[PDB]
Amino acid sequence: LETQFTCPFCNHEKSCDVKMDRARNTGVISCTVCLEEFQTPITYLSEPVDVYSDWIDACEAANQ
Amino acid sequence: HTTLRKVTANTAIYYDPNPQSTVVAEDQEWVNVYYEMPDFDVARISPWLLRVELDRKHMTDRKLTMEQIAEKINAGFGDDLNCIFNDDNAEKLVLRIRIMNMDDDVFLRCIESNMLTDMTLQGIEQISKVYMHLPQTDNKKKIIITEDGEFKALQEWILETDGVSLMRVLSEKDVDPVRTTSNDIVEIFTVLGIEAVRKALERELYHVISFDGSYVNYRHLALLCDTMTCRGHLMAIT
Amino acid sequence: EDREVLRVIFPTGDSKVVLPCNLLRMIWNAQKIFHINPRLPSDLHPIKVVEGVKELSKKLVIVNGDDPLSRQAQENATLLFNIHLRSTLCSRRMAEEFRLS
Amino acid sequence: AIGQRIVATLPYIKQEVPIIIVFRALGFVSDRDILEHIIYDFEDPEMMEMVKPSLDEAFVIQEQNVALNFIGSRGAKPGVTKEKRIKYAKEVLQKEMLPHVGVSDFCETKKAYFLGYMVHRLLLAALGRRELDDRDHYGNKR
Amino acid sequence: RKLRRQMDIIVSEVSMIRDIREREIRIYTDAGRICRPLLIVEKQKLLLKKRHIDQLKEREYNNYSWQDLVASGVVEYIDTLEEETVMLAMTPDDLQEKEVAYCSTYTHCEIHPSMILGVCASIIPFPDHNQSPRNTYQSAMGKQAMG
Amino acid sequence: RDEAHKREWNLFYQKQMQLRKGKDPKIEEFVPPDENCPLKEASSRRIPRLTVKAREHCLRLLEEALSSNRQSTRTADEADLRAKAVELEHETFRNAKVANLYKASVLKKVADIHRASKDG
Amino acid sequence: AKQDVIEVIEKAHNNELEPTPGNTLRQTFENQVNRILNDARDKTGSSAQK
Amino acid sequence: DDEEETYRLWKIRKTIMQLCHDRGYLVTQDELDQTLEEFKAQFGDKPSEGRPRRTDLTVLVAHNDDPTDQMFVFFPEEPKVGIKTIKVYCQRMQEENITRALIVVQQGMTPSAKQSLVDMAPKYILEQFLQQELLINITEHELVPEHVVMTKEEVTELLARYKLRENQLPRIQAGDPVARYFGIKRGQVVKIIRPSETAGRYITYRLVQ
Amino acid sequence: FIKDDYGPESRGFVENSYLAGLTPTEFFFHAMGGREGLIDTAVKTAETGYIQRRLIKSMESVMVKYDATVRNSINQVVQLRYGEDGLAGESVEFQNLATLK
Amino acid sequence: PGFVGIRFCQECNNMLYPKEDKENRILLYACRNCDYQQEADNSCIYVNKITHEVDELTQIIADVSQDPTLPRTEDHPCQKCGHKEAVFFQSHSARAEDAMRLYYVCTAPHCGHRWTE
Ligand SMILES: [Zn+2]
Ligand SMILES: [Zn+2]
Ligand SMILES: [Zn+2]
Repeated sequence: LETQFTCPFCNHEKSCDVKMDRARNTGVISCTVCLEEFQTPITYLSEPVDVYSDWIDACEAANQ
Repeated sequence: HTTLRKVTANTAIYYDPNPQSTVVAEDQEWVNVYYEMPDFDVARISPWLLRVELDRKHMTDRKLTMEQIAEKINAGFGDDLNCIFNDDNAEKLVLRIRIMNMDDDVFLRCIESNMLTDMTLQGIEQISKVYMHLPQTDNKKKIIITEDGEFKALQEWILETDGVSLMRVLSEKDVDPVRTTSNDIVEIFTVLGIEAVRKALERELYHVISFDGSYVNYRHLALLCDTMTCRGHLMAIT
Repeated sequence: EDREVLRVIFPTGDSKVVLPCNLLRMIWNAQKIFHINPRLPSDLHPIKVVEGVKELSKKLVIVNGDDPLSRQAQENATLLFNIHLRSTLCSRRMAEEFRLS
Repeated sequence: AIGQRIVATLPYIKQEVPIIIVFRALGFVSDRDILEHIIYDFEDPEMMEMVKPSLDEAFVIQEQNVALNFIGSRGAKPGVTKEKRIKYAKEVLQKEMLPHVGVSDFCETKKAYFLGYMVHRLLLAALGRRELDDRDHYGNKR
Repeated sequence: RKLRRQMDIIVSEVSMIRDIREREIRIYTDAGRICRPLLIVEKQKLLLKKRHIDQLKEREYNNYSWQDLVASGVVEYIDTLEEETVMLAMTPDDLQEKEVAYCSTYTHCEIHPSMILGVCASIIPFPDHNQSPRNTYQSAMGKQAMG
Repeated sequence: RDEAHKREWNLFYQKQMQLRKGKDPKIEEFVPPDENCPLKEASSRRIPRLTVKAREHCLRLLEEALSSNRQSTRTADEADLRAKAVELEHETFRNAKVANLYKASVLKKVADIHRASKDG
Repeated sequence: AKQDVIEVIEKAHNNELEPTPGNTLRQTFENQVNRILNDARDKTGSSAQK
Repeated sequence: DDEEETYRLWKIRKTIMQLCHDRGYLVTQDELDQTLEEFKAQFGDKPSEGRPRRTDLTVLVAHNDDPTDQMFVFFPEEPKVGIKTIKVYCQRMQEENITRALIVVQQGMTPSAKQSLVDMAPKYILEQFLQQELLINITEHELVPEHVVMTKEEVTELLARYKLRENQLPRIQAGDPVARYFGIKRGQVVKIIRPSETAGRYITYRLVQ
Repeated sequence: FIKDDYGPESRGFVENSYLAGLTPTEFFFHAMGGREGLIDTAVKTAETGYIQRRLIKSMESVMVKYDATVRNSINQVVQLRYGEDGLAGESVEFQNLATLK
Repeated sequence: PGFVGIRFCQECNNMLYPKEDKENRILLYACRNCDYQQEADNSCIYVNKITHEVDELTQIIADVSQDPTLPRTEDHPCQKCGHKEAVFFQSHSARAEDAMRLYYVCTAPHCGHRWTE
């Protein structure tokens, strides 16, 4: 699987890093280039793919 | 090696709100015989019961008693738990486990899992099985020289294990520390050294070669073993 | 003393060993070559046996040299064969069993 | 951890996924329905005790779309949009998982029944109620 | 089984297996299943009768062939999975009554036990009197022989 | 492996105990035995969480067991009863090292004396 | 030998067979059966030799 | 938990006495052949109660060659030995002018403690032992031949007789159980005497490396 | 056979001799037995070959020197005397020690 | 005691989990995704039979009497109907070491009596 994803805001490949704070059940995805940050709830089954997913979904929902 | 699981018939986690009255009449009577007076603190007690039933057959086979098992529980967990047991003259062997105040039921489940496997009542770890037999071949019999000056073979009991704990076994009381050996040559090297492993490797190779009745001159075996041990460590032929 | 040493070397009762010179067959060959009659007394002085065995033992060397290291190594290298030789070429055996001249 | 968890490995998924998640993704959310598809005699408690760890592993993913979100998440190629991912997962389940059962829509019940049968066979093997299959048996060859 | 023996809807190649201990019936029409013909046994009797042998003796004239045996439900093709559920008599002598019956519930009988051998091993005379590796060696040397 | 799981299990355990234990240990001061205590070494604190009153109750049970044995066998002397009970209690305290094990041992002794009395 | 093996089987079927130390019931039964058959083979071989 | 501990301590003491005697230190025959009853008499019987205490089992012996060469054998009560206790032992060795010591640990010793052990090596030679290792004397096993430490003059004579360099001899590791038992360091040569089924006797030499 | 038949015939006891001839079931069981040995040969060949090559490569340059020591190519002493007795293996014989027992 | 089965919530058909009433000290079975609750009566939330003394007669099914590959005997009649013929077989199941024990099934149709000797 992939842990570094392309940022939906600046389109920089592999510029997004994902941090899984399991103790607080929160995943934080941050772009290194444009410094955009997003926080989502996560479960023990969650992965950086699902944090990256929740971010894309939040973007598309907010852009409606 | 003997864990608790090897001597238990079954387990069960009940919900006994008060030890004064339990869910089984036998257990209630025995406990209230035990619960005559406050030998404890009532506040620091949980209602979650963990009842363990042992096999009289296995315990007798190992000459184990619920006192030793309870002492092992105390050693491995401490006074933070509460283990009580009935007399051995009862119909069944039973012991009850509680905790002094994750959930308590899930915690009891975790304790029961660990108690069955990790906790050891008897024996040495890594030794899974032991066979006891009287040898009929002179290679394992005790050979002595009588006062008349003759070689005499005495039949004696010897034990054969499935694992190897050579250092621990050698230190056990009534175990011969001169003859007790292993077929695992790396353990021999670790415990006894390089000359010992030289000799043991020679013996194992001789056993393998001569099992068929075939014979190879000693100097070839000696040269191989010397080649494998001359540098102070075990040199594999690889 | 050789017997005690052997008891140490072979703590079991296994007397079967692998050694260079088949002494029993050599004694049998000597008996046949020189037409030894076992039923008559021999002319072999028992002291001749002891001295002869000593010289022979001196004559077969695996580690040569006169220093103490060489002497001990030579003693060790031929210890088993020398025990066998002394227990086969005894004066008692030579006199009452092999009857060599 | 404590119990024995059952995990299914699907084609085009590089990580194992709990079986209950697969059943939920097929459209069976309630534990009762999944157990009915897996266990046919509810009076058998031992089988029920043997399946509890699988339910415990997947108790937060109580919705079909979340399960299809999960499976799509475990996939080799990660689509940026969830909609493509749930659809990709829906594609994998409908087309790549158990094709001989069916490859058309509205076949999720047949897939669920066959997966439940597979889990039932696994449970029977685990409980020692059925002998393991022999790979050299010529009836298992073509 | 009746349908397959009559060849109405189920062709002879089809395998039907009932696992009684389990509660499964498995039917296979796939390709690649190895099967062999066997004689069907009723209560304790072969369905193959003297009349079938008489008809086969004149197969040149009456056009009575092996296919007619299969059509009359006297012989059956059995694959390995179905063989797992068959009670097989080695010879019709096994169907005779004994002071102590062994099976008494035979479903099939072998046509002849020598059919277990292949082409090369079928030319060995008295192969049941040899050590098996020698039969194996002949199975290759026969392929190396000159003719 | 097993060693890694044993330490991890211990880590899981101690924190659960801490959750299940008080911030500070409400040490109930050891009750000093009355001068009339017939229990040998009544002032000892060798066995943790064991009260002198529990020892007195156990000695009372031993007294009852010895009385039953005497009446069944018609023992003559009476002073031996108290001395024997005190000696049994002291031996049990000396041997055992945990309260529950101590009580179980005393009950086992009581059962043994009861069986001996039954035998006659 | 065949009758002896039948007797051993009948004993095992009625739970009148006890496992030898270090062996489960099945291993004990197989040991007895193989002992009987090996003894029969040895006896027949000796007769043929004679 | 008490009688077993007493037996363990007695066995460790017996093995230590045998080791000291084999290393050339002065030990009395009674000390070597001390029964368990004599151990319970001279020492305590209830290690849980503190009698005997491990600090009461410390032994001091002097070499036969010269009294000034002395060796300590203390048994720390702490199951695991750290740098601090090593420093205490080093300080008392300084005070008493003792340059050698044996330390018998129950559970083990910390890596930094081992680094300290090797750090002050040239000045003080203090070695480590697990009591599990000392519960039996490995030199008495039938598989272990007789090991004899050679003097420098003997090594020179050997190398001159066989015209060898040190690196041409067979090797024994300094961490070898027998090498640790005899306390031999790198550069020393041990002479091994073993019986042979072909020659009767055979002497081989191993260099410590 | 019937299910759970543990009798000699069921489990592969051939009660016939080669002259009498085997019954079909005995024939098949005997074929299974022989197949076992054929397979064993076919696999042991390669296993043993690799072992042999490794042994040879491990001891190829060890030889007796003119000082009678055994040394490897690096001139390290492997044995101070070959076989601990300094003898070749083709000239020794089995003999019995007369004073051991 | 025996095995303790699982319960399902009446409102959402999900597995119920044991819980206690801190104020009342009684055992309850409460759902997780929902808030449904139920009063227990067994008071035994877990069981683990190490010896595995399970009844193999329960698992046997009477249909096995139709298997032509099973042996049949006329020396162990059944009591339910008195039929003299029966099939017999072994446990052939893991967790059964002394599994050479025979089990019998009556061959009379519509009787299906299983028993052991
Ligand atoms: Zn960005
Ligand atoms: Zn619910
Ligand atoms: Zn009936």
